[PDB]
Amino acid sequence: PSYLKDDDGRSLILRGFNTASSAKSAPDGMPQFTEADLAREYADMGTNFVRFLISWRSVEPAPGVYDQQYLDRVEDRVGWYAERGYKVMLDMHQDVYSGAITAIGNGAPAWATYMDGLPVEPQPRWELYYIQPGVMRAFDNFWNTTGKHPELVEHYAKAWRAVADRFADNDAVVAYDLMNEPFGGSLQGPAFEAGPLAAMYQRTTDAIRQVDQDTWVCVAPQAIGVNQGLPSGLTKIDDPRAGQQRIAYCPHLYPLPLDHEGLARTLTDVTIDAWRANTAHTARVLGDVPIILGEFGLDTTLPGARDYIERVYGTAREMGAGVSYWSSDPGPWGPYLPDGTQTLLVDTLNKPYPRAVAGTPTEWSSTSDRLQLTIEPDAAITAPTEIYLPEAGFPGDVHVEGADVVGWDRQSRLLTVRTPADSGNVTVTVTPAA
Ligand SMILES: CN(C)c1ccc(C(=O)NC[C@H]2N[C@H](CO)[C@@H](O)[C@@H]2O)cc1
Ligand code: NA
Repeated sequence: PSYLKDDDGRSLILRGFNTASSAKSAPDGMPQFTEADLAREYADMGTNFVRFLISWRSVEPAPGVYDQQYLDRVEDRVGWYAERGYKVMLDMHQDVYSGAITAIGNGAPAWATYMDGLPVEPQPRWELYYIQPGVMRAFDNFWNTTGKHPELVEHYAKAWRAVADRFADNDAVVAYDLMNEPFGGSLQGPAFEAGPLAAMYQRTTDAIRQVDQDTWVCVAPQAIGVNQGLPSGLTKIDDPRAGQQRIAYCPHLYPLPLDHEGLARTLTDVTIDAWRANTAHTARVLGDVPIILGEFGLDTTLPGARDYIERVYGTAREMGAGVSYWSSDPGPWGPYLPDGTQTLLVDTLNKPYPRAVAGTPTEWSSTSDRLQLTIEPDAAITAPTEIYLPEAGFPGDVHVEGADVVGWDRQSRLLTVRTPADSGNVTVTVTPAA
């Protein structure tokens, strides 16, 4: 597997949440999420990553006019993450194109929404709005499948350029997820993904690279089908940056039976297997790129939920993938219920992990009171390997075999270690002090 890297050349293992669904329809475009909420998340789970929802409607409220005050608000939030050592992926988020389709959809500004008078009648489930005539036409106009709106993708790319211009020198921002859950309207499958989808990604990457050379550009397959374990027809995107390509692949995982026991468990288990095979293939097509599982999630009060969650994180670990759980929002899907009570997610996610490794992590494992990590060394890296250790399992000092302890911060829960770079692969084992 390939990894995103920090400025010290360390390989990043990314663990966190999508924050937050509540932003989708917020008038000011911000999630209902405070600095105190992040402090709680960090204290309870030691996360180091966020997929932070932004929106085109908030960036570009009028054609060619970008809202710098909105970007100020996003910058303020990124600051909260920066202060607690997080890396941030900005997600240009949409579901069902736009709020202007009827509160149901979100993403595009009203000026960018052309349903051409075609109907969008009320449906019993939100997902069904995707296939209503007016929504299908909004998407068809966006992709210029209709031939009537070539400007829309160009506007999209330049709104991204505006965002990248603001965040190019932000040390907490590591990735730009170019489009949440792409949907092709009347185009579906490889016709969509290798056609207008790939074309938009190339134009947007190119525009971003006018103002930002170093942030990872993250691309997704179409959501419908591929979310459920079908192959993607997405094709390679060219990164014009001088040096090595910085493109990453950011698919989602949503097995059909969950939308976890008996035949339903078997179906979900083979879905993961299929999803892994397909994800690995497309990551190869894109240039042996790093993988971020940008969304997965379920109602944690469902029987078998913990087994499913643990299986997904083990699979991500084996794949060398980042994870942003959908989502931090209050409710039984999330880490907290609305009254602040912890769900099953907190104890499940609160495990030791390597955050930033001085070399390529070839294999690792962790339990409540043990972490083991094997590193393929890189002599050029001078920064230590940085590891999260939860207090429940590590209430005092650490015992470390295979590395020298550089620092052990019992407040931030960050252990830093140093390993030789001239003795082949090194295995570090961390346990609680006697
Ligand atoms: C019919 N189409 C095109 C469709 C249907 C359903 C989803 C979906 O459930 N996606 C999973 C989650 N992703 C969003 C956030 O990106 C969440 O609201 C969904 O639960 C996607 C597309
Ligand atoms: Na950055």
